[PDB]
Amino acid sequence: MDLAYVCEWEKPSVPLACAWSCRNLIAFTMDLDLTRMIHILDTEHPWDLHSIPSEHHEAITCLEWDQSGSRLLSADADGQIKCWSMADHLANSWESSVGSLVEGDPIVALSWLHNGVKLALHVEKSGASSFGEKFSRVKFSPSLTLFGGKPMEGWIAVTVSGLVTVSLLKPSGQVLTSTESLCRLRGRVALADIAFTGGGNIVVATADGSSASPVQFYKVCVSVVSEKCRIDTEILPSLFMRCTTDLNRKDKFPAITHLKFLARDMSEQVLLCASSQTSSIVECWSLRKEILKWRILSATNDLDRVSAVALPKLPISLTNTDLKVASDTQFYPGLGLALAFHDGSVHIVHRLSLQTMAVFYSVHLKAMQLSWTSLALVGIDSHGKLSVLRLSPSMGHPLEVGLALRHLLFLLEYCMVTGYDWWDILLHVQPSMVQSLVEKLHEEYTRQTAALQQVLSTRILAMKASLCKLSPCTVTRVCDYHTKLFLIAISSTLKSLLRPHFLNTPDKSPGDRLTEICTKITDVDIDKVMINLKTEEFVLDMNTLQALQQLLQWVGDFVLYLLASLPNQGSLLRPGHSFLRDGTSLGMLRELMVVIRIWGLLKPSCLPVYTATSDTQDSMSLLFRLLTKLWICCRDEGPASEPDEALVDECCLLPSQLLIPSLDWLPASDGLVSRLQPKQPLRLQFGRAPTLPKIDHLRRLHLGACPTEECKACTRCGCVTMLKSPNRTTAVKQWEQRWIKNCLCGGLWWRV
Amino acid sequence: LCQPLLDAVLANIRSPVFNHSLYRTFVPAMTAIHGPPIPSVLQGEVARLDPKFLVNLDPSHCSNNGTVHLICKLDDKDLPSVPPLELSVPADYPAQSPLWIDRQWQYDANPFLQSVHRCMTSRLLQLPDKHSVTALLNTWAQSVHQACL
Amino acid sequence: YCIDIYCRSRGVVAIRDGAYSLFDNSKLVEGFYPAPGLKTFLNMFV
Repeated sequence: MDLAYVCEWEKPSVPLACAWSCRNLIAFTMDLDLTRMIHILDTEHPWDLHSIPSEHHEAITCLEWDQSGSRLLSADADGQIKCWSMADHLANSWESSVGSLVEGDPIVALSWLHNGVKLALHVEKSGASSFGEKFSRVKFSPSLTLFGGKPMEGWIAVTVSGLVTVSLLKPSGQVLTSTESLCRLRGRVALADIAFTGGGNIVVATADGSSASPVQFYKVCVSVVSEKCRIDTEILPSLFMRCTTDLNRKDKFPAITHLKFLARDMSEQVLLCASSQTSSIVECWSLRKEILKWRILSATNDLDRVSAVALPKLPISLTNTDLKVASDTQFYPGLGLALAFHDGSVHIVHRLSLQTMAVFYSVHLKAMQLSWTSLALVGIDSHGKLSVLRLSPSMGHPLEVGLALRHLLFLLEYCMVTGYDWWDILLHVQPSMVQSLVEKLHEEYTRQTAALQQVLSTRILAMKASLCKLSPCTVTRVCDYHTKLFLIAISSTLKSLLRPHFLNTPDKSPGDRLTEICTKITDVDIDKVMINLKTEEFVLDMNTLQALQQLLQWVGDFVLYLLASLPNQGSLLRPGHSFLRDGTSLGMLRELMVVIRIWGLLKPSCLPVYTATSDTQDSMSLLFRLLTKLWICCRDEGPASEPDEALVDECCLLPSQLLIPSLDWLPASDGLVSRLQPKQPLRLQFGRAPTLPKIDHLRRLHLGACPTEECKACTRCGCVTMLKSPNRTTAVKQWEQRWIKNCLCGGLWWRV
Repeated sequence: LCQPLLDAVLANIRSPVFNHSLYRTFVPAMTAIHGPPIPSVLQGEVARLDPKFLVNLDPSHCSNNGTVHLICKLDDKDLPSVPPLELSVPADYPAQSPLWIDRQWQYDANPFLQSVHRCMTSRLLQLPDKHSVTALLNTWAQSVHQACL
Repeated sequence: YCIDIYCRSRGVVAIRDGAYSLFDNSKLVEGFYPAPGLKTFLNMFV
């Protein structure tokens, strides 16, 4: 794997920590007092890293990320398991809140309690047909499961001296903390890990000493009973014998440098990396019913000592039939175990044989965490660097391009269903097959069910755009998709404000009535006849109308622009394409034009103010005439004769009758991807943008030359919007509260 | 005639949509008619001196911290060689007089030296409120010379 | 007659007929009438 990109800073050592989110946010401790600071990274925007003070007191030893993103847990070696949430929703402005404390050091992984949804990826046995059978739901249970059947949030944390801390998080917002000893014989737990056993979440807390002591697994249930947390422990089959203390090579591997359950939520498989000074040996173990007892599932030849172990995070079915077709189709991602060595190398492991799948002979990596699709790494280098290495779906094997297509399509569809993120998949998409991926996405979106297509009718556009940012043959299409997303948004927030009084007789919503009349019945070339054949009882209180002007002026300026671009003046494919030529977006715009006419007949203020050349021309009527002509030409399928000479004749006059405005376009930037290289790395700096490759896009409020007000910015969209909702107390709250979390693409906000 | 725009603009300076109001009303027309748009100061004074006053920085102390000490030793063929003068600059200098280091351990023995000291302390006391290293060293030269009388 | 010549990006240089008021098409700006047929000619050299 090549470096995606690697960025250092400008410039004793303590253990580091990193945690890659469900979305793409990395949180690494980065011990350079800025030794105790948590760094947050956007991973599609390095060079802007937020340094949370973290207010801890000893080394931040365990970091961990909520299964939903949106929450970060950091425990020190003093005991403050502190929960970091997202201050008014913004990915670069974290805030400290409810946590807990026990003065011993939380040395074992802080775990985040398991919601019921586990996952399943039937990998290539069914990487052909549909979405339900590709990505299935396994029946794992929650921890405490609820009062009423939906999991309770919380965090287990085991400390040296073998305490446990459950600390449930009540929906009320206050913690219910508890503490109880693992085993009555208190003992040293130096390296330890937590994972969750499917049956009712009887979560198992493995805990070893340092050397030649058993690894001593345990069992801890959670027991909300009596309005106070309760935890009950029972020992489990202990496992001595890392299998290196019996080969009569006695002390060649004293210490245990790592023990990590092969996957959280996948207990009954543990990885044990013994080591020494310049030596290491890793072994997996499996708890088989024989009485339960552990026995080696795989062991590795002597190795240079391991510095960091990173586990796969993508759910993959280990069934024999599935691994068979994975070996055939070479869909390697899930079957990976990233071991990082002191010499400088990085090896991937088979996860069931612990052979070597790939190497990166290339200062070692002291903290390493895989991505959520097994396509990226994050190596906090010892000197202070940070690399994002690409792990190819097939470990460098050049197998045919259709197969790479099927691999990446399967992963992207997984990311569509789970909604996690797809920046990693974007790291690998070559510029050659972006068009083909988009075509296969079109297919696999049409084919599915006509029910799930609603779930994905907003993520499909985002993935289409993020793909089309590659492949310089199709950069023209990203602007139009991010405009179609905005058009859909406006249509769904203006067809939802109607609120009539009448419901005349039948089931016909005012938006449904809008659409049915506009499309089916009155394809009249002239407005004020569409206004006639409609109920004029769309009355919003005259305050929200006035607040709606900054948006309706968009739909106005966009109709004007789209109709202006018909003569195709530009030599290249312009930035209004594909909205011409057979779009239903023409129908949507016509609906919005009719409703704007009806609105403005009530309050003239909330109309699109066009700067006209002729004084009394009724500009809206002319634009509606042009739209109707274009939509009549583009409704029925087949005719490339839409630009009938009359229509282009009318359109080429439009600069003479109005002033073609200048719009933002909302890719608003070209992200780090589509810039990296095929192979070459990209040296970066923290706080200094790569030197070379003001519109408030969600309120359409012009910030001046300089902004003078703070503003967030979508990480993937490029959008920029004002942070404090600068409109008056009277402001449409169907918009500012729609984007207050994730923006229309679906990406987090970041402060400027 | 400017009063209408004056009070109009002054009316809404606070509004957070003031920039949008300014842009909406004006930018269309304006695009319609106009188209698209060591303290290193002491280094200087030490550089520009007269050759006779060869000045180096004190081997004792660490000139690194705010004030650099100096060990300057008169030369000049006309004069009589005397004891060195150890300077200290209050890094806030200029507008800060550079201290002198008084010591009878230097001058006590002989008459020429004690006369030098008398003349030096008097003239330095006279020097006004704004001494620059050049002022100290010049005063010292005049003192040596006047003691040679 | 008062044609007006905008200079522009790398090469081009624009030629309007300055008499016609930019914000109105019916009005002739102050005193100078429009030049009939200039569009044809300046196209002839285009």
